[PDB]
Parts: sequence; structure tokens; C-alpha cells
Amino acid sequence: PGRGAPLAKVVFRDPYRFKKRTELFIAAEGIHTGQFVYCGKKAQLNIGNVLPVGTMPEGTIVCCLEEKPGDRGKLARASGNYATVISHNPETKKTRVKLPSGSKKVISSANRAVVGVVAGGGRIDKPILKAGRAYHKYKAKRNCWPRVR
Amino acid sequence: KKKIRTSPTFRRPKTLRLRRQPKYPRKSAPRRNKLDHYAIIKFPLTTESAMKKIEDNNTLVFIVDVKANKHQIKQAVKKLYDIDVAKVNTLIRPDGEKKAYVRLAPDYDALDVANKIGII
Amino acid sequence: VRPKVLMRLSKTKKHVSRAYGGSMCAKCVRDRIKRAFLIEEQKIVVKVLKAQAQSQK
Amino acid sequence: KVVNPLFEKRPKNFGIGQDIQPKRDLTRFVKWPRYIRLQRQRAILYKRLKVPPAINQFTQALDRQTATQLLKLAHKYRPETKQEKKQRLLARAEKKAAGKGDVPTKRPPVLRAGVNTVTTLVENKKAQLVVIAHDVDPIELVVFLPALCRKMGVPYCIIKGKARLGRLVHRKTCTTVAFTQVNSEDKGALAKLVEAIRTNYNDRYDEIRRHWGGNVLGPKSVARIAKLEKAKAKELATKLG
RNA sequence: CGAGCCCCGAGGGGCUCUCGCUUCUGGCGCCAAGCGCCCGGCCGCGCGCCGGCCGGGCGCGACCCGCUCCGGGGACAGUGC
RNA sequence: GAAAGGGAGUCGGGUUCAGAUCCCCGAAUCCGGAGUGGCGGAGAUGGGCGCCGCGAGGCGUCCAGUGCGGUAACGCGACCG
Ligand SMILES: [Mg+2]
Ligand SMILES: [Mg+2]
Ligand SMILES: [Mg+2]
Ligand SMILES: [Mg+2]
Repeated sequence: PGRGAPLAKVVFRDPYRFKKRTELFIAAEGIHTGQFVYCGKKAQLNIGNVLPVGTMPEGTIVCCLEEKPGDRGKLARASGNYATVISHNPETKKTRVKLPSGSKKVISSANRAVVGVVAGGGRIDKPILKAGRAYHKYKAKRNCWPRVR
Repeated sequence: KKKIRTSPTFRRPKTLRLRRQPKYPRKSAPRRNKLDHYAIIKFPLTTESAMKKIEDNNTLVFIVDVKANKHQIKQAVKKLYDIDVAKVNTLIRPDGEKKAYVRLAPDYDALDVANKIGII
Repeated sequence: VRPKVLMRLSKTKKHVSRAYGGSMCAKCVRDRIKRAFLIEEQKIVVKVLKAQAQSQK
Repeated sequence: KVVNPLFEKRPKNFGIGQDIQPKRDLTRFVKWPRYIRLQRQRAILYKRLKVPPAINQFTQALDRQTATQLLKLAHKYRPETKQEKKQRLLARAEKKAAGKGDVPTKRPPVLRAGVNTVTTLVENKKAQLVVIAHDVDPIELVVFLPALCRKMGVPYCIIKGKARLGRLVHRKTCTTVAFTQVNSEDKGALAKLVEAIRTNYNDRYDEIRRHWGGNVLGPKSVARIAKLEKAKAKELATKLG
């Protein structure tokens, strides 16, 4: 509730103790239940995999990009949005990417991201058509909607 | 070659806690039980409803201390009337007192128990 | 029944005489048996394949 | 030959994504308590920063052998404890009752302790040797003592541990001890120790005054710098010749 | 294992990615197998590393060393006047 | 932090001037306890070989025995952990 992007509940194995770790990835469009996703440096280029930007080619596009090397995803999280890996330089370990706003950002090559575009498509294409539909939209978000000039 | 830390968390080590061994009791003597059985049972009720309970339900009606529970009422009646009781029902009256309906064992007669108490 | 009623039911009333009985369905139990066996067979196949492939320097 | 065929090796490989990792040593990766972190970081800071020579001189402690001979000598002059002081006082009282009298009987030489007592002895040039602990935590009580001893001409040495000096004086901790006059049978051993200590400390005070300490980077930083230097050196070697 | 980097006598050290075990399946995966070294009790060859049976401990398995947990900034930011 | 959310398990009849799913009568039910183990039932009590014995059946020895049925869905009173 409150976001247009579907969430993906993904279960991993704990590498250090006998337990199952459940994550709440942002669903890249095209992923389905029962699909294996792979996260790490040696993961392959497939929709839903998480791997550092520095290991990705010069034109790939990504879904849940890290602003800093080590936090979780921060960029291109809203539905339908994506970032593009423009360029690299192996020295200084930097990668230039294009954000959904069109701005250009230099980030560390160790920042991870999900391959693909986030699901939720062109949600803004449909006209809302109704003050009631807008009311139900913002009731799940916050108290901001009926806006007095 | 054996001391190892297999967890990345430092927990506070367990240190033994001695039990108190005071050099003097803080109170010289234990305070006596103010809620003895004479304090628990104040006086029996002798109203028409109480007499009906005595002669019909084999039940003695008492006015008891508000802080006494069913177990204490049962033991108090058992001690200071030398009778066996089946059960105790308890209410608190609108005037603030506590009223106990004590149903006696079948082999005990509430009528002649009330006679020897003196509430006929 | 309601969850706290299961405490006073006998064991038989709360499960089925089968592996994962009372926790997993028969169809998906069969699927898991077949999946386990076939994946272990595939592991054997790839092990044999690399063992015969390493024969040449 | 009689081995049970049912026995077999069951090796687990600990590769990524395979069988879970064994419980190995993680001491380097422990979330330590704040006081442990603070003391370790203080130790690291004392190597990062440029330590002035007045503080760095206390890192020059006596070697283990020389410290052993010094403490072995100093054990013969430990201050008398409470029990044996009581015994000596009772003996003096009994002797005065019958029948000698005053009888000072040559109050023996003793090891003088305490920074104030040692400082006064050094200022009066009465001390023959001064021993200073290297780990006085409020390090202002003894920072002047090397310089003062050098100026007044009394030999001074720095020894590891104030706890050892405390055990010498039957206490927990002593900053400094002082050798005043000593018995004749130990004069030679004291002379040998004084000669060695004067060679090691007083005679090279001029560059003790200038030997700054610390200013050492971490092993990771040093390794990274050395890697860069080797990276440029491997191509400079091919450039030359 | 590896391309074999380069000496090659075809050995092999200085020299590079590897100083890696997991990608066709909506399974499973922890609380060590194995090896080595010891310490007890038992009956007992009754000549000692010695016959075998019931327990216990350590090490390798799971390399060594090290000074900041790891990463990102950094004498800027920030804070005080 | 809820007498409207979650939350095991009480119903029928009678009875007072005024109380009842609370009292009385009669039928149940939940939770907790049983250390000295309350009674049963289950586990669990079968085969092989030597013998005796007319047969049946008894003696000795050895070996099993942490239940059973249905192709299956699942079932049976328990069914070590
Ligand atoms: Mg408006
Ligand atoms: Mg009540
Ligand atoms: Mg509460
Ligand atoms: Mg009413």
C-alpha cells in the first residue's frame, strides 16, 4: 500500500547458520514466483539479479540502485523507473550513470542494483477521473490530497 | 590454543550474585497476622434471605472482612465453628461490606449449626 | 477447528500418515520427491561429465 | 583390514552457496565494548600521532636482562613491611627496657620510593640511581625526571611496569624508586648497573631530546603505499638500462 | 584445474585472471565425517606399543601474520564565537 | 495500551418481594497437578534350531520386535524422541 511498485518476497539461505532469510526486494518487471534470482559479484546479467554496477556493461539499465556502496537500494525505486549505466573507469573505481530525472551521477563501482525496470508500468497513464479515486489513492499515503489554493 | 570467539557479539559475562546475608534484621520481629479468623468472620447475617438460605440451601450467610478471599473464609469457618464446608460464594454489598454464602457439607446441618452459633 | 482446540485433539486427528503429512499436500510431496531424486541424479551426471572431460591435458 | 565398510569420509566443502560455514575465529570482527574499543584506539593513536620526545623517551625501557639484575639488586633493599616493623619496634622496646638503651644500631640503607621523595633526593644529589616506570598514566609526574636527573648528574633508567616497583615497595604501584647509598657487598653490582645505565640514558640524552615517536601509518596504508611504489618501480626498472 | 604467463633441460622459480568448488528444475543442507596424537576403566597376550572391549581430551580438517569491524567521505563538512 | 478487535471451556429445568447461564436440581466441559508412579490398554510380547511329548503342548538356546491397514486420496485407540 502507498506505492505503485509491486514488492518481491525472496527467500535466501543464511550462509553462516541454519536458517532462511526472507528479503523484500523491489520487483523488477518480468520476474515471477518460483524464479531463482542471484545476488553477488559473479551473478549473471538477468532480470532480477543483483550485481555491482562496475561488473555491468556500458549500456545496461538497472532497477534498485545504491546511492552509496553498501546501503540498500535508493535510486530508481518508483514504478516504471530505471537508471542507465553509462560509463566506467577501472581506476578510481567509479561508474557514471543516468538517473530517471535525466541527471548524471558518478557513483562507486561497488554499488549494487537489480537488472531491469521496476514493475508497475505506466501507472500515470490512466486518468484518475474521480475525486473519490484520488481520495482513495492518498488515503493509503498521507494527509495531503484536498489542496486549497 | 582453545580460546575462540565464534560469535561477533560480545555479551556481558555471567558473574555470580551472592544471596543477602544481613548483619541485622531490618524489623526486630515479624508483624503478626492482623487478618486472623476472628477478624475474617465479623458477624453472620440474620435477614429473611439469610434465614431462607440457612433452612433451604444449607448455607450460612456471614459478613466478612473485605480483604478475605474464599480460601481464607473457608478456613476461618472450618476452624472457629468446627464444621466442614462445601463451597463459598462471595459478593461485595453496595454498602461496602463483603457477604459470604458458605454452603456446608451434606453431613452438616446449617439449621442446627445456626442454632449453636445463636442466630436462630 | 480453532487453534486452541488442537491442543485437546489426539495426534491422529491432526496429521496424515505420510511424510510431511498434515503439513504438506500429497501432490507437492510427490513433486518434491521427484525433484530431489532428479536433481541429485543431475549432480551425478555433471560430476561424471567433468571427470571424463578432465582426461585430456 | 578389520575396518568397518560402513565407515566413510563425509567432507563438507565451504564454498560460497554450499554447506554453511564452520564456526571459526571471529575475534577480529567482534563488536567490542566501548571501553575496550577506547583503549585499543588510544594505543593506535599513540602510534599515529607525532609523540614529543619528552613522552617518547619512556618507550626506551631497560632490556629484560638489565631489568632483571636491577630488580634482583633492589630486592635486597625493600622497605620493611608492617609486621616486621612491629617486630623491630617490640625488639627496640625490650632492649631499651633491658638494658642497652638508645642503640641506633646502624639504620640500614633502604630503597626510597615516591616521586616527591625521589625528586627531592635528585635535587639534593643524594640519590645514586633513579628508576622510573614507563607507564605512568597521568604522564606529567615523571616527564621532568629524565631531564632533572640528567642535569643533576644522577643516573636514571626507565623500567617496564609500575606494578613491579609497587611489588618492590609492597604496594600496588610506584612511579619511581631511588637508590641512595648501598652496602659494601653490593657497591660493585650497583657500580656495574650505574655504568650501563649511564651509557644507555645519560650519555645520549642529547638525541633522546630529539627522538620523536609515533608517526607510523597502519598496516593497510603502508601496504597500499608500498604497492603503489612497487607499481611505479617495476616500470622504472624496465625504463632504466 | 587451469592460457601455460616465461626459464624450458620440457624440470620450473621471478613474471600475469585464478592467488574461486554454488546458474536447465518453486528439493535437501546446522549441532563434523575422516585422519593423527594422547588420557582412563575392563578383562588380559600375561615378553610391551602389547590381544581386544567400554569412555574422555586435543589438533588437522577450517593456512600464517597483522594496528584501526567493513565501506564511503575527511581537515573539508560541522560545531562554538 | 480494547468490558465492540484476538482470546480454551455451560447448558436445560426450577426458584425470589427484589438475584441468577452466578442460587438449587440435573446433565456436561476447559485448563492445571499427581513426586511416593491411580487402574486398564498400547508399546508387546513372534520365528529358527535342538529336545521331550501319540497328536496338541511344554523345556533349553539363538534371533527380531520405538504399531498396523489401504494402489491411492487416506484410515485405525494410542503410535519414543
Ligand atoms: Mg485546489
Ligand atoms: Mg464474584
Ligand atoms: Mg496490557
Ligand atoms: Mg432481573
